[PDB]
Amino acid sequence: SKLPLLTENGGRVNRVGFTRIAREGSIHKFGFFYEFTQESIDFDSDDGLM
Amino acid sequence: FTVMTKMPGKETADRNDPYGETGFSSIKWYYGILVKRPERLALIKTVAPL
Repeated sequence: SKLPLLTENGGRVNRVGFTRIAREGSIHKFGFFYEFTQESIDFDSDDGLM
Repeated sequence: FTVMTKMPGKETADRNDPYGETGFSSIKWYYGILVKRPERLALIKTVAPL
């Protein structure tokens, strides 16, 4: 019932349209840290602690 | 005589017929006469046999 049929006289028949879509995404921020003292390094048994 | 002919195709493709399925041919002209000496035009009116 929706086939674009055409007669020998043509005319303004079977017009169509188009569409488009948009996608999006965003970034975020992360981080963490730790703290220490000089003694916690110098007097510790393991010299490879850091 | 002025003759204008457009055959079906891109020549006749417009907003009213996007497919250009029809053509046409036309003829036109101008005509007129000036009677300078009407008395030199002689006419007899009569009936004619079957």
